[PDB]
Amino acid sequence: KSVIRWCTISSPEEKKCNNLRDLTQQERISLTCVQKATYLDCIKAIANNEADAITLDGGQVFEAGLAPYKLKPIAAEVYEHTEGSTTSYYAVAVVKKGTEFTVNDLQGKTSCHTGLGRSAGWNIPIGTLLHRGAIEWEGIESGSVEQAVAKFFSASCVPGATIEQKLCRQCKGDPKTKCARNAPYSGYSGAFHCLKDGKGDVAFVKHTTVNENAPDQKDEYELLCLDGSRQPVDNYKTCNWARVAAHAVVARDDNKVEDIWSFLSKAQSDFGVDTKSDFHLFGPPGKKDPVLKDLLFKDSAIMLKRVPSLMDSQLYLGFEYYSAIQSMR
Ligand SMILES: [Fe+3]
Repeated sequence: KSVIRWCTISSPEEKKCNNLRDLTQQERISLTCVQKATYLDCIKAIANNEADAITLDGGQVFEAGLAPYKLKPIAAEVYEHTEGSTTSYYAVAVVKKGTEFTVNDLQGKTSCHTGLGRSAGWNIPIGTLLHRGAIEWEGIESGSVEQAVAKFFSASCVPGATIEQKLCRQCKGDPKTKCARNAPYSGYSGAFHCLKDGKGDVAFVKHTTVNENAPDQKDEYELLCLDGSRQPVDNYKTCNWARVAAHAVVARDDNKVEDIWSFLSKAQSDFGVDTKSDFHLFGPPGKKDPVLKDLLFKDSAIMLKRVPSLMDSQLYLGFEYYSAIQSMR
């Protein structure tokens, strides 16, 4: 009857979306999938009524909420929390055991990031190191944050970086695709593999990333904490760089939001973590090639929760994280 258009940003993603399309062809709200080059092309397409929805990291919810787009988060991913579940996660910095540098010794190291402008992979680590005085950046007029970061680290893999060569030097893949936002070393799992393969000394990822990727070998890794110590991977509640809002589905502020939520509400009922189907909407998490990870929704999401309609992107991210992204922008 009514169709919603999901906007995807990679070929494994479009494939996953088209599999869900085939499984919901008999539902009152059906699905079709369009694929774009980047999440930004998807924000443009949705604001242009060529697509209806996409899940975005908190840093990208920020951009989606800006004029001329003015898309709003309509549903948030929920992650497992010791006390039930939460719509937030922790940004951590993962290093290997037996290297011995602290957060104060990061100058000249190589680094692995989920993507330019993402919460855990960029906004939180780069924003924190500017605040601590480690990365010297004197405002946007002084040039880009990319330039300041490429001065700090000796080389990096930062998917989506465009000004600095050095920020794509450590990425794996074809020349044309190695530093793309859907490259091999992109996302939480991609940045973890960049560290595992020795292409970075530190990977800026989230609290579930080592479990999702090397659960057997997680004691070969540890976390770099803000107080200068190193703690085990499971000690992220006391060794994290920030708690950030969950990834969220964004949409135009118009009446299609109810069709999108009814579609999502039913799809996680049928294909959620307790599904009897072979199709999983969320993950499952576990070792597999990183380009197959966090497709449509993160592998670590366990449910979607409706966001109150009165929350826009600023209220969703919170005033403090919103002004932190505005000050690096
Ligand atoms: Fe994220």
